[PDB]
This record gives sequence, C-alpha cells and structure tokens, in this order.
Amino acid sequence: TAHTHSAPLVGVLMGSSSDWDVMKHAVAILQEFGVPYEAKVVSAHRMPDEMFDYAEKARERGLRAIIAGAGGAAHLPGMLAAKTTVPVLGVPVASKYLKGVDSLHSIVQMPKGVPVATFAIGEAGAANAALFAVSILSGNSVDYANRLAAFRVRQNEAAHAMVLPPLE
Amino acid sequence: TAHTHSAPLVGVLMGSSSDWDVMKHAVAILQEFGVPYEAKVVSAHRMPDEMFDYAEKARERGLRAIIAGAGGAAHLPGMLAAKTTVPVLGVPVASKYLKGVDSLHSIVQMPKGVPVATFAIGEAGAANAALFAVSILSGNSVDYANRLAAFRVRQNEAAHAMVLPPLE
Amino acid sequence: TAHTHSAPLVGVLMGSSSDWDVMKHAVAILQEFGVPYEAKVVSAHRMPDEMFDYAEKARERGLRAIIAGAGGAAHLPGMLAAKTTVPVLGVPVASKYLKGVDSLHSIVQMPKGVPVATFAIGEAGAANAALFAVSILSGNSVDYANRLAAFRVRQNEAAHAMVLPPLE
Amino acid sequence: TAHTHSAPLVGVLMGSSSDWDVMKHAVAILQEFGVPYEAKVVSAHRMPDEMFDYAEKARERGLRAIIAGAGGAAHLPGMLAAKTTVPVLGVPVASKYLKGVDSLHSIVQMPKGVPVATFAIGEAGAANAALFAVSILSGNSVDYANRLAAFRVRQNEAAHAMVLPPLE
Amino acid sequence: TAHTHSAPLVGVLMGSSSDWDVMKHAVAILQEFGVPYEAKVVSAHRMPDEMFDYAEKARERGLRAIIAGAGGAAHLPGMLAAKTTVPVLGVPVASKYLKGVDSLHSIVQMPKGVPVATFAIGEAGAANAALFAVSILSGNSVDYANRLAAFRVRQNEAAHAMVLPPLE
Amino acid sequence: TAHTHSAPLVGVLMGSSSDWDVMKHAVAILQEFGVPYEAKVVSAHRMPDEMFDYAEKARERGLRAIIAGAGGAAHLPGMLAAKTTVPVLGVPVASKYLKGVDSLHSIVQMPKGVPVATFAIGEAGAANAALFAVSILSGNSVDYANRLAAFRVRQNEAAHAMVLPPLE
Amino acid sequence: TAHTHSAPLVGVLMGSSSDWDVMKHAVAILQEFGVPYEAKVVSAHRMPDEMFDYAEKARERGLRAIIAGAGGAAHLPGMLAAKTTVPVLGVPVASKYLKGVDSLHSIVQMPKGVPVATFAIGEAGAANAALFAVSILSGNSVDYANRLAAFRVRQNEAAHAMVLPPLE
Amino acid sequence: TAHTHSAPLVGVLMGSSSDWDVMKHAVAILQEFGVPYEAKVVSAHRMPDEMFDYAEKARERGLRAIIAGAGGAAHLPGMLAAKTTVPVLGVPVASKYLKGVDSLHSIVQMPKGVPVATFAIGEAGAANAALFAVSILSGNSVDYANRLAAFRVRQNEAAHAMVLPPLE
Repeated sequence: TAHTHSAPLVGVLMGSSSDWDVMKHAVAILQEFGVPYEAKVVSAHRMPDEMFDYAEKARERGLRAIIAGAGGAAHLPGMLAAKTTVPVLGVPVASKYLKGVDSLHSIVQMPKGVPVATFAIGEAGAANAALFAVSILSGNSVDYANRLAAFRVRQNEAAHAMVLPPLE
Repeated sequence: TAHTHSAPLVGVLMGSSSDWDVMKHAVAILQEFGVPYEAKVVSAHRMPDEMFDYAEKARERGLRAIIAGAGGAAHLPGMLAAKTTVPVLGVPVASKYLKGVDSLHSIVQMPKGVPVATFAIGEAGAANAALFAVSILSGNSVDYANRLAAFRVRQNEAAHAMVLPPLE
Repeated sequence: TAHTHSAPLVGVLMGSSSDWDVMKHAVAILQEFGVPYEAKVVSAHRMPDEMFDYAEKARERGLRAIIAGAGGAAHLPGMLAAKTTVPVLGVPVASKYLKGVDSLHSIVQMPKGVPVATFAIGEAGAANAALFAVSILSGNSVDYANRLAAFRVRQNEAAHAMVLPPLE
Repeated sequence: TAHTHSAPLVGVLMGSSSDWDVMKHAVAILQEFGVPYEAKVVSAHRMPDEMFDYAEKARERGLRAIIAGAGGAAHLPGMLAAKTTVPVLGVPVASKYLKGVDSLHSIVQMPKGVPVATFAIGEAGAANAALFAVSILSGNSVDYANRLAAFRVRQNEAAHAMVLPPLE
Repeated sequence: TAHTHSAPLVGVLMGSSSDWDVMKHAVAILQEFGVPYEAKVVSAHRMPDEMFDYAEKARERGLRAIIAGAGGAAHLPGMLAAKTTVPVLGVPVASKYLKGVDSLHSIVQMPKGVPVATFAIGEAGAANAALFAVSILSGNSVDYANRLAAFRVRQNEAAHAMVLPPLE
Repeated sequence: TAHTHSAPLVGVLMGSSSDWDVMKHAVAILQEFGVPYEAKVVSAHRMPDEMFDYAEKARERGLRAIIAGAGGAAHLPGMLAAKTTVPVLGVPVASKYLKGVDSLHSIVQMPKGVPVATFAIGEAGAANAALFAVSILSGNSVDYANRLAAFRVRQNEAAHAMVLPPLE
Repeated sequence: TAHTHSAPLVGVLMGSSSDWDVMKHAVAILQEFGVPYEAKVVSAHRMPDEMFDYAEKARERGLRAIIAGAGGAAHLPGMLAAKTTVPVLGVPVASKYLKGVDSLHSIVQMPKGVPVATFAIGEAGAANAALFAVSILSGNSVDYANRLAAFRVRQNEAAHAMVLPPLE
Repeated sequence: TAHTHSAPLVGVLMGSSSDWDVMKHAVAILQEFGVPYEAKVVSAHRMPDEMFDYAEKARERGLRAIIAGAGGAAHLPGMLAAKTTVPVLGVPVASKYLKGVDSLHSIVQMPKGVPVATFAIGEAGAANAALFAVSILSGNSVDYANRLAAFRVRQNEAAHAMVLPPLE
C-alpha cells in the first residue's frame, strides 16, 4: 500500500523490513522534497532474481537513482550497480557486532568499472543518500534546485538557533 | 593549460599534485567518454578561500559533478559539499601509514544534511567517481547512456577473454 | 583449455586472471588429490548474468563444491551461494590498501539463510578451501578419506624434519 | 539428556554453556531439517584431552561435520580440525570487548594444511554453519537436497511478504 | 546568554548543541580556572562561512586558543586551523557506530602545514583540551601557572585518598 | 585497611578505584590460592613519583610479581617494568570508546629491553594475571604447584558438569 | 653538540636515534623559524629517571613546549606530561607492524588531568608539532606571529604553483 | 643438535622454521644470559599430539618457562598452556596480510583459567619473552637478578651514547 508510485524518480531498496529503522530516513527526505518514489524489500541473497529484474527495468521505468541499504556482507548496492547504469547510492546499515564496518567495506570498495556512491553508516547515510538523489534531480529541475538551496539555508538557520545551556 | 575547458561538466580537484597518481584515473575515464572537464589543485588546508570560491561558482558555471580526492584528514570533499549543491564525489587517497583508512573515515562519515558520494580507496575509486559522473549525465543524455552501455559490453567482453594459465 | 573437465567435482572461480596468483594454490591441491575440477574467470560485477548461470547449473552438473575467490567488495562467493545449494567456499583475496580486511568482511559476514564457508586471506585460504573440498568428498569416498590421511602423515613428517640453525 | 543421538551426522560443540545463546541457533536448524545430531560442551582450554578424543573418534562414529563455536582466543575449531579430517565448521562467538573480531581472527586465519570453514560472527554464523552442514549432507541425499531447496523458496516467499509501513 | 565574554582568551566551539554533553567538560575546567571564555555552536558543514569568519577574527579579538569538538567526518578543528594561526585544540566526539575512531582520524591526521593539537576521544579530551589551554596561558601568567601546579597536587592527593574495598 | 600484608608476594596496582571492578578478579584469585598480597591505587599519571618508588622497592620487599591494570593510554605496567626487574603482569582495562584496544596496544607493544607480560582485556586478564603469578610462585613452592594442579582439575570437572538445555 | 642551546624555548625528545628520521622534521621547522631549541635522546623505558629529571626542570629552564616522539607502547609524551605543566606535544612514530596505530593510541588517549597534544603519525606530525610550538610562542610574540603568517602565504603560493601534467 | 640441553630451564617453540627469523631473538637473549635452553619446531596444527606431549612433560623436566611463537590463527601458546602449569610466554609472529593483528588476538585473549603471558608482535616480543623468563628465574636466583641489573645498566649507557646528527 505505502511507498508506491506510478512514475517514481527514486527507488529505495533494502533486504529486510528490519532495515526500515534506518532506510525510513531516506524516505522522509524524499517525501519532504516531494520526489516521486517507491520503497521495496529486495534482498540480494533471498531475492537474487528479483534484484536483477529491478535493476534491468530501472532506466526504462524512469528511475534516476536507486538508494539501497544493506548490512554485514552487504551486496545489494554493488549487484544492483552491476545490472543497471542508473546511479546506485549505497547506505551501510550497522551490523550487530561489527557496527557497520563490514557493511561499509562491502559497499564502498567496488573495483573499477561498477561504481556505488557510498554514504555514512546508518540513518545519516540514509538521509544523505536521499539528499544526494535530490542533487542529481536538480541538474535538470529548477524546482528541485530551489528546494535544495532552501533546505541548506534552513539548516544554517537551525544551527544558528541552537543554544548551549549553563553548566548545571 | 592541460585539463581546462571553457564549459566543463565535471571538475576533478585534489589538494596536491602528489594526488595525481590516483586522480589521473578519473581524468582518463572523462577523456574516454568525451566529457568536458577541468582538473585543478585546490587544497582544503593551504587554499581554504579558493576552495570556497570554487564550490560557490560550481552551479552557475554548469558543473554537474565535482570529483574531489584527498588523503589523511581528508576535508576537501566535505567542505566543497558544504558550499555547493552540485553533487560531490569523494575519492579517498591512500595515506602512507593508515593506507587510506583515515581518508575513508574523513570523507564517507558526513553527518545528515551535507552528502558526499564516496568511492573506493585509491585508483579504483577515482575511475569509479568519473564513471558515476557519467551515470549522472546519462540521466538526461541519451549519448552518455549509450556510451555507458557500450563500456559495459566492452568490460564484459574483456572478462570473457581472460585466460588462466597452467600451473608452472 | 587449461583447467577443464567433462565431469568436474569442484569449480574454482575468480573475478579476474589477476586473482590466479592466489587461486592457483587451490588448483594445486585439487591436482595433487586427483580431484576432477574446472577453473574459470567469472566476475560478479562484469559478468553478473554468467555468475547466476554458473550457480544455477552447478548442482545438475554434479559439482560438490564451488571455490570462489574475490577481493575488496568481494561479492562473488555470496552471490553464487544465493543462487545454488551446492557448498560455496569463499577465499578472500588481499586488496591493495586494506590487505583483505574488506575482502574478509564481504565474504564471511553472510546473514542467516545463505552460508559461505570462509577461509584465510590469500594463498593459505585458497589451498585450505581445496583441502576442505576434499574433506567434503571424503564424506562418501574411502579413496578421498585415504588421501587426506596420507597428506596429514606427510605434513607431520615434514614438520618433524624442519631444522633450526645456529645463530649467525 | 537433550541433544544426544545414537547415530549423529553433525556434532555441535562449544567451550561453555554460556555459548548456548549463540549455538542453539545451529541446533534449531538441525532440528528443523531432521538431521540426527548431538550438542556437547567441549572446551579447548579446560578439556584439551577430551577435545582430542572427540576429534579422533568423529569419522568412525559417522560424523559428517563438526560445528564448533568459540570466542576470544578461539582455538576449539582449529584444534578439532588438527585431529580429524571430517569437515569442521567454525562459528566465532562474540566476545565482551572486541565483539568477536578476536574470535573471527583466531578461527578463519588457519595456515595451509588444516582448514576450518568459518561463518559470520554470532547467531547468523551458528544458523549458517548448520545450513552448510545440510548442504554437505545433500551431496548424497535427495531428502536433504529437497529440504534445502524448499527452505530457500520459503525464505524467498517470506521476503516477498515483508511490508514497509507508512512513516509515523 | 551563557558562555559569553567581552574579552575571551579561549573559544569553545562545536557543530551542534548535541556535542554539549562532551564539550561542557572543557567549559567546566575553564570556569574552575577562572579563564575568560566563550562557547558557541559553529558547524563546519552547516555554517561554513561563519566558521571562516570566526577563525579570521580570532587573533585580533585576543583568543589564545580555540577548542573545537566534532564527530564523524570531523572537519571543524582542521578548517579553523586552516584559517587562523592561533592554536587549535581538537576534541574527537564519539560517533554512534564507529565510537569516535572516525572522529579521531579526521582530526589528528592533519598534513604538514596546518596543525591541530588532538586530545582523547570524548569527555576526557574535552577536559584535557581545556587543561592544555591553561598550560598555554601559564607561559605568561604566574596566576595560571600557580593554579595549574595546585591542580596537579590536588589530583595527586585525590588519588592517594582512594580506597579499595574488601571483596564482597 | 583491606588488601595489606607485612610480607606480600604479589602486588596488585591500578590507577583508580574505578579500575577495581576489573582488578578485584585478580585479588579474588590471590585470596583463593592463599597468596600473601597487597592491592593499592598507584596512578602512572597522577602519582608518577610514587609509581617509581613502588617499583624501586619491590624486589627488596620480597615481591615476586606486580599485577598492574590500566586503560586508555595505559602506561602504568610499562613504567613499573622500566623501574624494576621483578616480573610485571599487565592487565588492559577496557576504555569507554575504544573498548580496550588502546589499553592493549599501550601495554603489549613494549620495545626490546623492558618486558611486560600482557593478558586479556578486562576481568579475564585480571584473573589470568593472578593465576600466572601463582604459576611463577609454583616454580619454588610445592604448595602453590599443588594448588594450581588442583585448580586445573576442578576447572575440567566444572566444564564436564555443564548442561545444554532443550530448545525452548 | 648538534642541537643544543643555552636558552632553548622548545625541546625535541625521542627514545632512540632511530626516531630521528621522523623527528628531524620538527627540528627543520624550528630552525626555519629561528626558534632556540635542543634535541635529545631520552628514553621512557631505558632512561626513566632521566626522563623525569628532564620534565622536572623544563619549566624553570624556560621551555615553552616539549615535542616528544615515540612508537609502539609510546609512553614518553604521557610520562613527560605527568611530570611537567609545560605543554607536551606528542608525535606518534610509526611502528614496524602496526604502522603507528599503537603509537597513536598510546599517546592521544590520555585520561583527564594530564593532557598531551597529539599530532599525525610520522613526519607530518613532527613538522606540525613544531609549527604548533611556534603558534604557542606567537601568543605573546609579534615576531613569531609574523613568521607564521609569512609561512602560510608561502604555503598558499606553493599550492597555486603546482601543475597537473597530461596523461601519458 | 643446535639448541639442545640436557637440563633446559627455558624451551623456545615455534610451528615452523619460518618463524626462526623472529624467534632467534629470544634464543639470543638466553645465550647472552647463560640460560640453559632448548629450541624446537612444534606445530599446533601439524604436530598436535607432540605439542600435548611437550607440555605434559615440561614441569617434570624442570622447565621454568616455555616461550612459544605463532602467527595467524596462533594456537600454539594457548594449547601448550592448556596442558601445563609451567608459565607460557606467547610471541605473536607477524602474518603476511594482517601484520600480526590476528596473531595478537589469537594469543592474548585467553579466557579465565588458562593464562598466556603475551609480548609485542615480532622480534621485540621474542627478545622480551626471553628477558621475562630471566626475570622469572631471578625470583630465586641472585645470579640471574645480578645479570638483569647489569643488562639494564648496559641499556641505559647505550641510550646515553646515542647521537643525533645535523640536518643534511
């Protein structure tokens, strides 16, 4: 029901609904910016064929970026990237024991020929992958360009408004 | 004089000519794909004002991506991204002692609000940042989409042609 | 032409001929033990369809193990295992900067449901994956059990024969 | 009382009953698949002679795999493997301070001659060691082959059934 | 309101009020020692222009040290140091997933030309940056020299007064 | 009052009463084995002179081992060792952010000439340092030799008595 | 004979002449800036009394900073700082196996109460510790402030002069 | 033939003659101090039974310490310690890819009950393990106490004699 669109510009993928705690931060940004999007559970290891199918159809469906979150032996971003030339934006989800060090290594260290744009471990990287998608869309949209400029100014204002309290 | 253009679509920046050994791999991809580009030495720490000026002007100049390489306490990608909404693509350059672990941390771990798309440590990341820039351009260019598709066919063919010799 | 068989029991795969320096150590064990084998270049990222096709066909072809080596964002073992129930034996190949730490994380940290048996970084792991494949065959082969036992006696004798020289 | 069998095919060993929180996930898989098994506390450091005896007897008793978990200076899998040619499947149990990095290093880094198939840190690796054991058994059992294929399809269906909720 | 002065000798900066939990330990020391100080939220990424302005003005305002805390891709201390020759004292704030390893790398690994004096991860480093500031001021103040000597003796007395209880 | 003796054979030192949570495990072993001991707060950084004094007097007082715990930039074991030839047994106490990785590096990595026998991070290393002290004392005491032999047999019995419960 | 002064403002210390390859970079800066300095071999572990004597006398002798380099279990900076209130500037020297990771932990992770200002691993940190000492002197010297400003202009000019060559 | 004694006080063990490059540094100290010693190749994985036999016999043979070097999944020190109450002194030998990080984890992280005294990675640790053995013997030998004291005087004198040359 939720997170569907007939003409999405950004897809948000993850291997499990357990990743939603992190990946929902990507979706929050896309909603805030009014970007047509979809969010789907697509597992590299449990849904390998479906992963390949998604990547194959991405460009013809009009996707401009795929945001993909994964943890541990995190293969979903790199394997999507292997099967489409549409930009893939990888979000390392923190793992229980290695705290996303494994996730980060498995995503960022792509060999020459198949890039994955990688962001910070966890909720920061999820939000930033979405913001980065908006920066891609702003390359040919005054609306997204304007919204991103306004977002930065608002962020700057919010930092100015912060207050440090007296020592207790 | 080398690496200038009157209308670049991608800028390739680094803090020192010592970084060229890595960053030349990005320039090689841009030349191969026929992407108008510029390459410049812009140091976060020795040229802070110049860094800010470059980022300020990137959007009005028509840049569609800035590829930025740095090592150690690698601040150039993040501080460019702080000052422009043009996509910033960060390449960790390996450091002498920590082998780019410091570089990678310094670039990828950006807090929410100011994204840097991060690629592999070293030459692989430099080439991939450039290939990723081409994917960005392919969002609204059939020519760049076709060039990427042809590149991938060539890559696949080259992998098929590889040979494993007898044990010696 | 080198490294083919009409009825292999073990397949040795790697993403590039550059991995042969490590993966040849697996092939040496297989030859020593008289195990019918094939060795092939199959890249997760440059040959994704071919990788899936190889895994799909592994069981019907009679393969009892697939030894797969990869480095960096090492996806080949995990994605083979996503597509076959034949045992997959992963060999992390050392990477230029991270020395196989990235390779190891990328292979061993598979989530529940899709196992990869992982061995040491480099040449030791390649030789051990092959020796482990022989242990798998020894489950229902007295011949292979006997060969392993004889290998271990030779190993033990070789250790006993080692000599520690005078200080110089 | 629990976890005994007169003709086990898989042994599940650990140094302490404190390791049961992790290793019970191996036993759950073995039960689900109907694999005859035993689970025992066998400590490398507090029961060294008993560890040797277990390994010595494994093949003649009909064990096809030994799943062994250990944490810290984790020696149990490698020392079992030194004393039997039956497949040894090592599970790094996370340690209090190093979160299983020490465990992983102590298990996976076996030198050439004595392999240990290593799986992910913690409960994922325990479950996967057991799944891998089932894959070994499927090499000569249609029942285990069928059960494993059915398991994979069930996992795929479960991923398809996952739902991402609306933002709250 | 709080943490202002018309003639501060030490500035305490951080990217967010969320960093106060750590950086308040710097302020506690400055208060205890009677050092005129100010504390301000100045974000490298959300307030880049303001960061440059602060550094530009530091010497002429009479600042003798700037204590700056940041976490993750921690750029605030190094970018302040790029824009002033007043001593910059960097405090790595621990990050959620990497526990300040990223913070430390991003601060301490400055290349030749632009130093940042770096202290321990977290509250210990915040307190110590402030103590170090006092040591700088003691170079031309008998009052600060005396206070620092008295502090050290008091610390020594406090350690002498510690009691180890009986086993319970 | 507690943890004094007129003729101790082992001293247990730590920089703060906060280390007692860990170091009390050393004292528990020494009490169990009936070893004359003392435990004292001696800080490398807050009590440097007192640390040197303790080490200077150790041999003439009859100490046979000094167990020293420290965390972070952990200098107490190495500096005791610099000032006495009596065996120094170092226990890395886990730090808040780096979980004792820093503690371990600062203790174990002593250069040639001044050894520190180093044990596991935390309570395990504290207990083991004390057990190791007993092994030193057993070199010339049948009583300590016997007690250590009996301890090992009891440990073996305790491991035998462990029970793995049914799956719930 | 080399590296002495009757009235040094900065002392450069290291545990061995083998550290000179790194620490000479500090001395080069001090010479360039005309800072009266001394350089000495003072080992924490082989010369512990001498280290304490040096720290004790630092303040009365007029020293404004002590630059101290050490590697491995690097105790020299911290133990100097335990014994003087003169600013101590620590330089981690890379170690053979751990590449200065151990050195860095050992120096930077000082507990509250005894600060060490820590710089980058190796030659960069040595040069920066010296440049930081000049910043300390610039607090109450127009001459040293002027020299720093001129250094930064030269740095900036040198960066502008760098050239990126054609691809070969 | 080299490195034998009819009444050794220290045994120096390693899993391969390849380890001699490191372990010879221990033997050099033993020879210098006149300690009766033996050195042997005893492999945990290739000679498991022989390892157990050596440890079983160590105490009745009069050994006062066993120095054991190993790398990678380094089990030799721990498994010796599991089988004897004679002090075991572990030397991590650097591994090809992980540079002894694996070796160190595998040796130092022993659980409560079975201690291994651990020294630095490589040659420094081998020399120090031997020096530590001499400290053990010094507990009830005035000759060995005097030899250690003389060694330390020599070390101190050698440090004083070191010279720092002019800048080139």
